[PDB]
This record gives sequence, C-alpha cells and structure tokens, in this order.
Amino acid sequence: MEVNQLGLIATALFVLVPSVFLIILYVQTESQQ
Amino acid sequence: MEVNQLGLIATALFVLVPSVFLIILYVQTESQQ
Amino acid sequence: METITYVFIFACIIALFFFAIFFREPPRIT
Amino acid sequence: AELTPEVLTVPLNSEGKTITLTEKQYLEGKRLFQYACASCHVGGITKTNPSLDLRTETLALATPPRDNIEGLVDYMKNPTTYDGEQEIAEVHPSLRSADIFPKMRNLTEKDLVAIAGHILVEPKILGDKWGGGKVYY
Amino acid sequence: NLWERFCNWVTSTDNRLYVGWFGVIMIPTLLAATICFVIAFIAAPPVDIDGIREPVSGSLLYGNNIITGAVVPSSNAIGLHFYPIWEAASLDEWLYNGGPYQLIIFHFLLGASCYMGRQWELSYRLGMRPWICVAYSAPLASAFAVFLIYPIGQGSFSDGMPLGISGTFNFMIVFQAEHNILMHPFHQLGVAGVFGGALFCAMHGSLVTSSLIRETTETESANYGYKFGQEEETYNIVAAHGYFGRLIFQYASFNNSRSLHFFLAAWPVVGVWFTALGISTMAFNLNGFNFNHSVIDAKGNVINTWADIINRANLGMEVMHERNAHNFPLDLA
Amino acid sequence: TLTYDDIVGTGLANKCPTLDDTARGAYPIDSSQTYRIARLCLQPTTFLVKEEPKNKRQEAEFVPTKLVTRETTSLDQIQGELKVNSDGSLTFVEEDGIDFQPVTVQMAGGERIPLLFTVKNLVASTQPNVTSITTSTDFKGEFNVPSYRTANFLDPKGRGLASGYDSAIALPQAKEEELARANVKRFSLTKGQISLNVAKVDGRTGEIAGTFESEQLSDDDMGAHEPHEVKIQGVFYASIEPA
Amino acid sequence: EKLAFYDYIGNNPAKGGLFRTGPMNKGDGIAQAWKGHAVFRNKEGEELFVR
Amino acid sequence: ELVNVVDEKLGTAYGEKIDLNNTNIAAFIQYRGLYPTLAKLIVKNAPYESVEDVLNIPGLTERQKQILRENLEHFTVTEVETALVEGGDRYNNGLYK
Amino acid sequence: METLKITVYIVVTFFVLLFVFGFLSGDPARNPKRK
Amino acid sequence: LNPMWRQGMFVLPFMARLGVTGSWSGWSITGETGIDPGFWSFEGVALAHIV
Ligand code: CLA
Ligand code: CLA
Ligand code: CLA
Ligand code: CLA
Ligand SMILES: CC(C)=CCC/C(C)=C/CC/C(C)=C/CC/C(C)=C/CC/C(C)=C\CC/C(C)=C/CC/C(C)=C/CC/C(C)=C\CC/C(C)=C\CC1=CC(=O)C(C)=C(C)C1=O
Ligand SMILES: CCCCCCCCCCCCCCCC(=O)OC[C@H](CO[C@@H]1O[C@H](CS(=O)(=O)O)[C@@H](O)[C@H](O)[C@H]1O)OC(=O)CCCCCCCCCCCCCCC
Ligand SMILES: CCCCCCCCCCCCCCCC(=O)OC[C@H](COP(=O)(O)OC[C@@H](O)CO)OC(=O)CCCCCCCCCCCCCCC
Ligand SMILES: CCCCCCCCCCCCO[C@@H]1O[C@H](CO)[C@@H](O[C@H]2O[C@H](CO)[C@@H](O)[C@H](O)[C@H]2O)[C@H](O)[C@H]1O
Ligand SMILES: CCCCCCCCCCCCO[C@@H]1O[C@H](CO)[C@@H](O[C@H]2O[C@H](CO)[C@@H](O)[C@H](O)[C@H]2O)[C@H](O)[C@H]1O
Ligand code: OEX
Ligand SMILES: [Ca+2]
Ligand SMILES: [Cl-]
Ligand SMILES: [Cl-]
Repeated sequence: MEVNQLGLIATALFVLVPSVFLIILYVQTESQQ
Repeated sequence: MEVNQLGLIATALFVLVPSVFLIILYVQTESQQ
Repeated sequence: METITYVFIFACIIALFFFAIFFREPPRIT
Repeated sequence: AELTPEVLTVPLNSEGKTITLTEKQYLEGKRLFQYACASCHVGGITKTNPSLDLRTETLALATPPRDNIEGLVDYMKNPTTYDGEQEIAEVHPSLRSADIFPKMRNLTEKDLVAIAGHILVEPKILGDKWGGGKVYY
Repeated sequence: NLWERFCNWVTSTDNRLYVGWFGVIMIPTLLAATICFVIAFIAAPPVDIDGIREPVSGSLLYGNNIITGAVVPSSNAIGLHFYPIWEAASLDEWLYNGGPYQLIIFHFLLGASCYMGRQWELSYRLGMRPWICVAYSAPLASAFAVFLIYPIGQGSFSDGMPLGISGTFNFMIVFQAEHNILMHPFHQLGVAGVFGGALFCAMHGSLVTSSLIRETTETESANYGYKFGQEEETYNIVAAHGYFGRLIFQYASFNNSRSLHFFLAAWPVVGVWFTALGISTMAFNLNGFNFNHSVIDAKGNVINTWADIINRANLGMEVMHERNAHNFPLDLA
Repeated sequence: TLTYDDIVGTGLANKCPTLDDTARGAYPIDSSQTYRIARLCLQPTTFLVKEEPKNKRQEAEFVPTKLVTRETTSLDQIQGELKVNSDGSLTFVEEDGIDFQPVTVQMAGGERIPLLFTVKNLVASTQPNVTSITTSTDFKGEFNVPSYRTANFLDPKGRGLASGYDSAIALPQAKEEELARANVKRFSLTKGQISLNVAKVDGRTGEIAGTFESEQLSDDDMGAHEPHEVKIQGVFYASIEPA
Repeated sequence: EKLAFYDYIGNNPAKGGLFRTGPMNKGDGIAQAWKGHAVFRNKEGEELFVR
Repeated sequence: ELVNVVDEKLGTAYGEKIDLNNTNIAAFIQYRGLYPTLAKLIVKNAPYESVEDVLNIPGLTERQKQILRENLEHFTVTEVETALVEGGDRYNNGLYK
Repeated sequence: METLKITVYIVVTFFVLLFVFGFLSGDPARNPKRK
Repeated sequence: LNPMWRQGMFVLPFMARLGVTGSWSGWSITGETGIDPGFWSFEGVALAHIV
C-alpha cells in the first residue's frame, strides 16, 4: 500500500508530544507533597 | 537524496524518547520541596 | 527532509548552549 | 643469494666480449652513480624524461647500443639522443661538458667504467625494480 | 567621560562573559566566522578547490549530510592570494572560488589568538597566575598549522584543512601520502601526548574518585559530598598516593598535588606543541622518516619491512589523490 | 610599452590591444604577397546562454549569465596564414596559439554552464572582391570545439574514457542499463561559427580591430547531459604582417 | 499557454481533498505544454462539444 | 549504442602495433632508430592513408627511409580517433613511469 | 564591492583602534591587588 | 506552466504581493532576468525575519 511516509512520523508525534506532556505534569504532581 | 525513510522517525525517536525522559525527571525534581 | 533534521538538531544544540550559559544553576558559594 | 662473479659479469662491447667487475668496483660504481646521476636517474628511471630509462632492453635498442660497458662509457663521454642523430652534451652531463656540469670534472675512466658496471649490474639484481618506477617500489 | 565608562565596562569582571580588549577584537571576528560558517555549511554552492574547474559540493543543500559536509578550501588558482569579497566581481564568483573559506579561517585565527589573549586578561583581572593561555597555545598552534602554516609552505590555501569531517579525513590521508607523518617523530610525540593525556586524565580522575571521603549515604550521589567553596579537601591525597605507590612502586607516585597537576598540564601540552610543529615543519616539506629499500640482502635484493608496506599504502593514496590535477611526474607541491 | 610589473594583478593582461580612435584607414592586399596573422586576440565581453523551454516550440532566446571564472577568458597569441583566394576573398587559417579557454558562466538560479571558448582550427573567409581591408570587411568562419574534458579525465567515481573504471564499482550488483549514460564516457567534437566584424584599421602598422560574435555548444560532461548553446560577444585585435 | 492553463479544472481550488497533501504538481504532474484545443466531430462532420 | 571508443580501438590493430595516426609518440621508443627524430616527423605529418605513405614524408633522407622500411611491418593505419589525438595526447598522454 | 570594502575597512579600523587605545588606557593598573 | 501556486508556495505570494520579486540567485517570479533585487530579495526578507 502506497501510504504517506510522513504519516508515520506524524502519527508518532501526534501520540508522543502531547502524551509525554501529560506525563510530565502528572509526574511532577506526584512529587509535590 | 535517496535516503532511508525510517531514518527520519528513528532520529526523531532518538531525540524524543531520552530527552523527554530527562525532562520528566527534571520537572518532578523541581516540584519537590 | 534530512537537511531539516540536521539544522533542527544543530539549532536545538545552540538553544541548549544559551540555556546552559544564561539559565544555569547558580554556583552558590557555601 | 650473494654478489657472485656471475652477477658481476657484464658485456664489455657489442661484439660479445664480457668483463667481470670486482665488488669494490661495483660499490664504487654505486657510490658514483648516487653522486652524479641518481638525482635524475634514481631507480633506473629518468625524472626529466620518463619515456626513456636505464633498463638493459632500452639501452640495447638505443643507437648505438648502450647495453655494454663501452657503449655506456662512450655515452658518458658524448651523449646523444636515442636514435643517435643529435648530440645532447649541452643538456646532459658528460666529460665534454664538464665545465657546465661540474660533478663530471674529476671522473676518471675507471669511474666511468664503474658507473657503467653499476648500471648494467643493477637490473640483474633488482629485476623489474630497475627502471620500473613507483609501481615496483 | 564616555571613554572612561567604556573602559570600565570592557574590563569589568562583573559581566557574565568577560569582554576585555582581546574580547573587543574576539567577539566580532568569531561572530563573523561562526555566522559565515553556518551559512556556508548549509547553503554554499560547490567550490572549485583544485582550480581545475571541478567543483566540490560541501553544503547540506547540495547533497551532503553532517559527516560529508564541509566548507571547501579556496581555489588552487587563488593560491596564497588574499581573496576578500570585494576582490570578486560578484558573489557568485566569490562563492565559486572558495572565498567563504578564507573569510572563515582568517576571522577564526584572529579570534582564537584573541581568545588566548582574553584568557590571559581575565586571569590578570582575577589575581590568577597567568599560564592557562600557555596551555591553550597548543591547540591554537595546531589550528594555525593546519589552516595557515601548511597553506603558506605549500603555496595555496587549497591545501589547508577543509572545514568538515570528511574533508578533515581527506586532509589526513593526503598528508600521510605526501609527507609520511606517521613516521615523523613530532607526530609520534603528539600521539604520545594525546594518548598520555587520555591515560593521565582517566588515571587522575579514577584516583581522586577512588579516594573520596565518605560524606553521603548509599542512596545519594557521592558528588553531594562536596560543597562549592568548601575549604577542606574532598578526597584523601595520602590514600590515593598509597594506592598508586603500591600499584607500581613508591617513587613512581606523586605525593605532591602541585607537581601532579603540573605534569597533567605539561604532558599533553608539550606533546601537542610538538605535533603542531610537525605539521608546520612538514609544511616546509621536511617529511617523516624514509626507510624504503633500507634493508638489503647480501646480493642486493630489497628485503621489505613494514615501512615498505606503509610505502605501498602511501603510493596508493599518492596516485589517487586529486586525480585530474597533475600534469607532470613529480608532485612537487 | 608597459612591462610585466606594470601589468600584473591589474587585469590588463586579459584585455586585447585597442586601436586608436583616429584610425579608419585601409590596409592594401596584393594578390601575390602572402600574409600572416602574427597576433590574433579575442577578448570576450558577454556570454549568452540559450534557454531550454519546456514546450517543443517557443521563443528560445539567449539569456545573460555571470562569469565566475574571473579574467581567464581571452584568446591571444593566435597566428595563422592569411591567403588571398582567386575570388578576392581573404581566408584566415589558424595554426597555433592560445586558442581555447575553459569558461564557466552562471545562469539565474545558480546553474553553472562550463564551456570551452575556442577558435581551434578556425577557417574564416571574407566576401569576394576585398583588395583592401576596410571597416566593412567581415570574416565569417567555422572552428572545431573539442570536448571540454579530454580522454584522461576521471569523474568523481573514477570512471573515464581513456582511463578509469567502466562501471559503478560502489554498486556492484546494481542494474547497468540505467547507468549506461554515466558509465560510458563519450568524446564530442562539435562545430562553431564566428563572425569577426572589422571596425578600426591601421594601414601603416597593419593592425585591425573590431567586434566578434561566435556560437558554439557548452560542455556535455563527456556525454552525460545535453549541452547548451552559447553565444559569445566581444572585441578582437589582429596584427597582419606581410609574410 | 498561460490563458489555456487557467481554463483547466486541475487549477480549480475546489477540487482537492482534506488529506491530499502537498503541491498541486503532486496531483496531476508538472505541466509541460499545452496540447492544443481538442475539437470533436462525428462521421457527418458536425462539431461536438464535451460537457 | 554507447561505446567506449578507446576500448574499441584496442580491439583493432591499434592494440597490437603502432598506429601512425593515433599512437602516442613514446611508443616509437620500442623500435630502433625511431625516437625522437623520425617519430616527431611521423606524428607531425599524420594522418596517413596507408602505412607506406610514411615513406613520403617531406625531407626524409635515404637512411631514415631505410629505417622506416625496416619497421614497416610494425605499423598500422586506422581512422583518427578524436579522443586519442586531441589535447596534444600524441605528444603527452599523461602517462609516465 | 567598493562600498563594502570601505565599510569593512572602517569597522576593522574602529575595532583595532579600540584595542590599541584600550591597552594604552592604563591597563597594568586594572588588576585587583596593586594599583 | 509551473507558477508558485502550483508548487504549494504559501508565503512566497505574500512577499510577491507587496513588491518582493527577485532572488539573490538571479531569477524573478515575474519570469524576467537582469533585475537587481538589492538586499530585499526573498532571501533578504527571510534573513531579516530570522534576525
Ligand atoms: C574585530 C573586528 C574585525 C576584524 C579585526 C576583522 C578582520 C578582517 N576582516 Mg572583517 N568584519 C568584521 C569585523 C572584523 N573583521 C565585521 C563586524 C564584519 C561585518 C560587517 C566583517 C565583515 C568582513 C567581510 C565581508 C570581509 C572581512 C575581511 C576581513 C579580513 C581583512 C580585512 C581587511 O582587509 O582590512 C584591512 C584594514 C586594515 C588593515 C585596517 C588598518 C588599520 C590599522 C592601523 C591596522 C594596521 C595593521 C598592522 C598589522 C597593525 C595591526 C594592529 C596591531 C596593534 C597588532 C580581516 C581578517 C575580508 C576577508 O575575510 O577576506 C578574506 C572580507 O571579505 N570582514
Ligand atoms: C590511533 C591513531 C592516531 C592518533 C592517536 C593520532 C593523534 C593525533 N593526530 Mg593523527 N594521524 C593518524 C593516526 C593517529 N593520529 C593517521 C593514521 C594519519 C594518516 C591518515 C594521521 C594524520 C594526521 C594529520 C595530517 C594530522 C594529525 C594530527 C593529530 C593530532 C590531533 C590532535 C590535535 O592537534 O589537537 C590540537 C587541537 C586542535 C587541532 C583543535 C584546535 C581547536 C581550536 C584552537 C579552537 C576550536 C574551537 C571550535 C571551532 C569551537 C568549539 C565548539 C563550541 C565549544 C563552541 C593528534 C596528536 C594533527 C596534528 O598534528 O595537529 C596539528 C594533523 O594535522 N594526524
Ligand atoms: C599492545 C599495545 C600497545 C602498546 C604497548 C603500544 C605502545 C606504543 N605505541 Mg601504540 N597503538 C596501539 C597499541 C599499543 N601501542 C594500538 C592498538 C593502536 C591503534 C591501532 C596504536 C597506535 C599508535 C600510534 C598511532 C602511535 C603509537 C605509539 C606508541 C608508542 C608511544 C605511545 C605512548 O606514549 O602511549 C601513551 C602511554 C604512556 C605515556 C605511558 C608510558 C608507556 C611507555 C611507552 C611504556 C614504558 C614502560 C617501560 C619501557 C617498561 C619498563 C619500566 C620499568 C623499568 C620500571 C609506544 C611504543 C606512537 C609511536 O610510534 O611512537 C614511536 C605513535 O605515533 N601507537
Ligand atoms: C495558515 C496555515 C497554513 C496554510 C494554509 C499552509 C498551506 C500550505 N502548506 Mg504549510 N505550514 C504551516 C501553515 C500553513 N501552511 C505551518 C505553521 C508550518 C510549520 C509546521 C507549515 C509547514 C509546511 C511544510 C513543511 C509544507 C507545507 C506545505 C503547504 C502547502 C500544502 C498544504 C498541505 O499539504 O496541507 C495538508 C493539510 C492537512 C492534512 C490538514 C491537517 C488537519 C489537522 C491535522 C486536523 C487536526 C484535527 C485535530 C487534532 C482535532 C482535535 C479534536 C480535539 C479538540 C477534541 C500549502 C500551500 C507543503 C508544500 O507543498 O510546500 C511546498 C510542505 O511541504 N507547509
Ligand atoms: C613464577 C613467578 C615469577 C611468580 C611471580 C611471583 C613473584 C614473587 C614475583 C615477584 C618478583 C618479580 C616482580 C618478578 C620480576 C618480573 C617483572 C620485573 C615483571 C615485569 C613487569 C612488567 C612487564 C612491567 C611493569 C612495569 C611497568 C608497567 C612500568 C610502567 C611505569 C609507568 C609508565 C609509570 C608512570 C606513572 C606515572 C608517573 C604517571 C601517573 C600520573 C598520574 C596521572 C597519576 C598519579 C596520581 C594521580 C592522582 O590523581 C593522585 C591523587 C595521586 C596521588 C597520584 O599519584
Ligand atoms: C547575521 C547578521 C546579523 C547578526 C545579529 C547579531 C547582532 C548582535 C546583537 C546583540 C544584542 C545583545 C545580545 C547579547 C546580550 C547578552 O549576552 O547578555 C549577557 C550580558 C548582557 O550585558 C551585560 O548585562 C547588563 C545589561 S542588562 O541590564 O542585563 O540588560 C549590563 O549591566 C552589563 O554591563 C552588560 O555587560 O552580556 C555580557 O555578559 C558582556 C557582553 C558579552 C556578549 C558577547 C557575545 C558572545 C560572542 C561569542 C562569539 C562566538 C559565538 C559562537 C557561537 C557558539
Ligand atoms: C546504568 C548504566 C547504563 C550504561 C549504559 C551504557 C554503557 C556504555 C559502555 C560502557 C562505558 C563505561 C563507562 C562508564 C564509567 C563508569 O565507571 O560509570 C560508573 C557510573 C556510576 O558510578 P558512581 O556510582 O560512582 O556514580 C558516579 C557519580 O558520582 C557521578 O559523578 O555510572 C554512571 O553513572 C553511568 C551511567 C550511564 C552513562 C551513559 C548513558 C548512555 C546513554 C546513551 C543514549 C541512550 C539513548 C536511548 C535511545 C532509546
Ligand atoms: C527530528 C525531526 C525534525 C522535523 C523533520 C520533519 C519536517 C518536515 C519534512 C518535510 C519534507 C518534505 O516532504 C517529504 O520530502 C521528501 C524528500 O525530502 C519526499 O520524498 C520523495 O523524494 C525523494 C527524493 O528527495 C525520493 O527519493 C522519495 O522516493 C520520495 O518519496 C516525501 O515524499 C515528502 O513527504
Ligand atoms: C594605529 C594605532 C597606533 C597609533 C596611535 C598611538 C601612538 C602612541 C601615542 C600614545 C597615546 C596614549 O594616550 C593614552 O590615551 C588615553 C586616552 O586619552 C589616556 O587616558 C586614559 O587614562 C586613564 C588610565 O591612565 C583612564 O582611566 C582614562 O579613562 C583614559 O583617558 C592615557 O593616559 C594615555 O596614555
Ligand atoms: O592540492 Mn591539495 O595535495 Ca599538496 O601535493 Mn600537489 O598540491 Mn595537490 O597534489 Mn599532492
Ligand atoms: Ca564593420
Ligand atoms: Cl583527494
Ligand atoms: Cl602538475
């Protein structure tokens, strides 16, 4: 199947950039007490 | 140039996964007191 | 595509130089 | 392998007569070759004209033949071109141009014989290295 | 007085980065060299380095990666001629003939010399002893050897080291072909300098780390056992000396920290001084040792050594380098 | 009478000699005396490259370019026989001289056009009934343009014509049909046309000067790509001696 | 040729897609030449017009 | 279609003997009495329709004509290859020892 | 090019004069211990 | 037949709209030659924005 190659990195970035953002916030919430 | 396609995403992951890992460990360090 | 990647990594290194020089942990003399 | 008298046996004239050099004569010929010729004839090649060289086959096809002691001594006294049509003493060292080539001034007949003997013995020792250039280094 | 205020600001030790008068020269030259290097490394058109109308592409946009990219040295037709932008009829001509290389290397060499002067200047303003600039003179001498002295001796800035990774490797290989630098004693002293510098760096680091005084618990990093500006020594010099003196023998070990740190400064600096001098002396074609056909048997046959194998490799490099640039049998420069 | 030290570094060595403004005479030509060009100089001032339109039929006009190889462009010291034909036309046949210069010109968009600006083996004749060379004499002629690189030139992958590899050695198992255009170097000899228009004559010293326009092809990279048509315009100077 | 190129629905901006990415040349190719106006006729010879 | 003309020339008699129209002048060293005078005359007066037209070089002497007659069997004539004779390669083809 | 040459000459002359006259402006005094 | 809007150029038409036509490499989007853009070519505008 002749798919857009950039789609893969796009999908990865679409997963990774916001998810780790949430992870960052969550982890720094857990170390606050 | 006729470069390897996965060489994009690999490079991105090579930056992204360790860097954000360090960023996570940095930010949760700063929120500790 | 590969040129953009090289220039992006180089620019990130230069930005890191800026933050490591001007926004470092201050050496607090004890 | 040793420097036997069979190694040091070289043609004297074009007729077929041969001479046998002593090891002292061969070593003096090597020293005088390094003194007066090697700056342009190192390894049997010619630096300023690489199409000619000091290989025995090349000297044999020269006019007159230079693959014997007498021909080489005559060349050292009166050098010519490869076909023997013009004298080149004004640009090649010789006894007759020792005033413009000062290193040829004190060369005796024995020195010329020793140099010629070194030129004739060196291919027999070195194989294709003599006159071969950098391919055979 | 405006001049007095400017002099006070220039020599002020309260600036985050010290300027000084050497920095007054250093900042514009290094900024110019850096900006022109970044622009040329990304976007310069191909450069006819050998002067034979055979342009070599070194920028990223013309088909290079980080490894193969370079700022190509100026044309062999230029030679040692000064080639600023205003000497060219247009920017296209200046880019074709490798003008960016001359701009970058001249600004860089001036800025790095002023960097050495600036190191002295700040050491003087802080009440320090002044010889850090002397240690920095070794890499600076190396840069001068590969960018200026070797082009001067060879007669062209085309023979300077290219500003790139693969261009550097090309410089090394052609240099070994033409000068046999591996057999040069000054390069051997340089290898002893850098190998010994790495060895003594690892040695000093491991010996100090080995003798750190216990100030922390097992969970935390040992680096928190040192506080910045503390008066006591953070490690036991006597324990490290006892270890290293039992490792070899007592009199091969420094018990004096000042002598040890002087040795740490002196060994790689002197070694790199010698290898930079090796590059300069080979710029005037005083080459490394030539042992080709040195070993001869009783008859007269050549007995090869490892030097003859090195000579075969050098011959391969020599006959392949700059494959269209030579018209005559001897590569005289 | 300028010495070499008065000329070096200035750029005057690339300039053809000029004739004086008050010199529009006629140089007589006897039909029995043989003549020679003792010095023919050609100083180009403008390089025009024919653009390649995408469509098959268009204007296809010459566009200006930027010289990037500096003052290395003039042909000089050219000698030849100037013979008188039976029709009265004067024919110049060159024999030797600095009759070629490699020249690279840059088109708009950064593309570089290498060419061998040459008059090699030029044969150039006039119209019939020329008994005196005047400011109306024209020399129309043809010359050979050999390959920009000769047969010993090695490409960046070590391939060439009289020397080098005959294949792409860094792709040992690639298909060789697609790379046959780059693997097999070809030597090209094309033809060029030049018109020399006489504008100033010195009947005493035999010197003539004027303008030239020549058409030739550019470098083809030993047959890798198609050449571009180049028109070269400039000034010329020729010294005519009686042989 | 420019005027004829304007009269072509591949240059209509209302012919693309939301996830059809890239230039217009990525779609139908890079235009090289106008092939000329096509006139369709039947066997009688009457001119025919494409809708 | 795309052929290397030098290898094709090696397929002809150029690869076995001295071609009077194409061969570099240094090859005339490999026969007695040709280099440099007769070789210079031969290379100067090329092209030749046949081998025996080398005897009709202007200014030849009787001795040089006899020398050429003794080396007539070592010569061939082929069509002038442009790549072999352009750039002055018949006098200096870039090959030394 | 001529304007660029004059501009570069002016800039270089300015910075070099700054260097020279700055090191003439009592530099040995500007040290923390003596004078 | 291959203008800027066929090539996915998004910011090139805005620079061209307000008067930036030339490039430092000699071409013009108007298709003519000879024109000297000065500093304010497309590259000059991009460089000014980066600075
Ligand atoms: C610290 C400032 C500084 C210095 C020292 C230099 C130095 C240089 N630039 Mg430069 N440059 C600078 C800032 C500087 N640049 C800035 C800010 C820009 C951006 C506008 C540029 C843009 C630029 C371009 C575009 C080019 C240069 C070039 C050059 C070189 C030759 C210039 C020349 O011919 O001047 C000659 C002028 C003088 C010598 C001035 C004479 C005045 C005094 C009396 C000096 C006397 C000389 C004598 C040895 C004494 C020296 C001082 C002594 C105390 C040690 C030289 C390496 C050119 C280059 O690299 O060519 C390859 C070139 O093309 N520069
Ligand atoms: C295991 C094998 C080995 C080893 C250990 C070495 C070791 C060395 N070789 Mg060597 N070499 C080898 C094999 C080896 N070689 C072989 C096989 C060949 C033949 C192909 C060569 C050919 C060769 C050549 C031709 C040269 C060397 C040189 C050197 C020296 C380089 C280090 C140096 O000069 O630093 C000194 C420091 C520098 C060179 C850097 C200068 C830094 C400047 C002053 C500042 C830079 C600032 C920068 C731009 C910005 C920083 C970024 C950021 C902080 C902002 C070193 C002694 C070089 C030499 O002798 O140096 C002169 C040299 O020219 N070698
Ligand atoms: C088997 C391992 C081995 C050994 C023993 C050596 C040894 C040496 N190498 Mg070598 N080398 C090696 C592997 C090795 N190399 C490898 C794998 C490479 C890469 C392929 C190289 C590449 C290399 C280059 C490129 C060069 C050397 C050079 C040298 C010499 C000086 C290096 C130096 O100061 O090092 C740093 C180490 C020290 C400063 C510590 C001191 C070490 C000294 C030599 C030992 C003294 C011990 C003493 C004699 C024993 C008795 C003592 C007792 C009486 C108390 C030295 C003889 C240089 C050379 O040829 O010099 C002539 C040189 O140019 N080496
Ligand atoms: C105003 C914004 C804008 C516009 C109109 C354009 C227009 C254009 N760009 Mg461009 N670009 C922009 C901003 C813009 N750009 C920015 C900010 C960047 C930097 C990242 C770029 C980087 C860029 C590159 C690198 C390229 C273009 C190209 C192009 C051309 C092709 C368009 C294309 O393929 O789109 C594709 C568009 C889409 C597939 C639509 C995306 C829809 C998103 C993903 C929906 C998201 C849904 C959301 C997640 C839902 C959340 C729900 C939640 C709230 C609950 C076109 C002229 C290309 C070209 O031809 O240039 C020569 C090209 O190569 N652009
Ligand atoms: C069957 C048998 C025989 C059985 C064996 C049993 C037996 C009883 C045998 C014993 C008898 C015997 C020894 C046998 C003889 C055999 C013998 C002679 C073996 C040969 C050994 C051999 C091959 C070589 C060993 C010698 C050798 C390795 C010498 C190298 C010397 C060397 C270069 C040392 C210099 C080191 C030095 C000066 C530099 C280090 C500088 C530095 C960075 C560190 C110093 C330092 C750093 C710190 O940062 C701190 C802080 C402190 C303080 C400090 O100092
Ligand atoms: C491509 C062409 C276009 C190129 C564009 C270049 C334009 C340059 C514009 C510069 C504008 C100012 C920005 C810098 C501010 C700053 O640095 O803050 C830090 C302080 C701020 O001023 C200090 O701080 C105070 C000022 S303030 O109150 O903080 O505002 C003040 O009290 C103090 O006296 C003063 O010293 O600056 C200093 O410490 C002293 C000056 C040192 C700056 C030198 C620049 C670095 C040169 C390195 C060369 C090699 C680099 C290679 C890359 C690795
Ligand atoms: C947990 C260790 C992991 C090491 C992995 C790499 C090993 C490299 C080969 C051996 C080198 C030997 C040198 C060690 C030297 C040595 O003795 O180390 C020992 C040291 C621990 O020693 P101490 O307990 O004394 O701690 C020292 C502290 O006081 C610091 O001063 O280990 C480390 O901290 C190293 C951590 C790894 C450092 C490298 C990280 C690798 C990252 C690479 C990029 C990853 C990208 C992923 C993409 C998906
Ligand atoms: C660390 C990550 C930093 C960010 C990196 C990503 C930024 C955006 C990159 C856009 C690149 C342009 O878009 C992408 O270009 C490459 C060429 O470069 C195209 O690739 C195409 O061209 C190449 C030649 O170059 C062909 O060999 C290949 O078969 C073909 O697919 C892609 O089809 C297109 O999707
Ligand atoms: C190309 C340049 C070379 C040619 C020009 C130089 C030739 C040599 C002439 C000597 C001139 C030196 O003149 C020098 O000037 C400065 C600036 O006014 C003087 O004045 C300076 O004094 C003190 C330091 O003592 C500073 O705090 C003060 O702000 C400053 O004005 C110096 O005391 C004087 O010594
Ligand atoms: O340029 Mn760079 O390297 Ca010094 O040698 Mn000659 O020149 Mn080229 O050859 Mn080898
Ligand atoms: Ca006229
Ligand atoms: Cl090379
Ligand atoms: Cl040469």
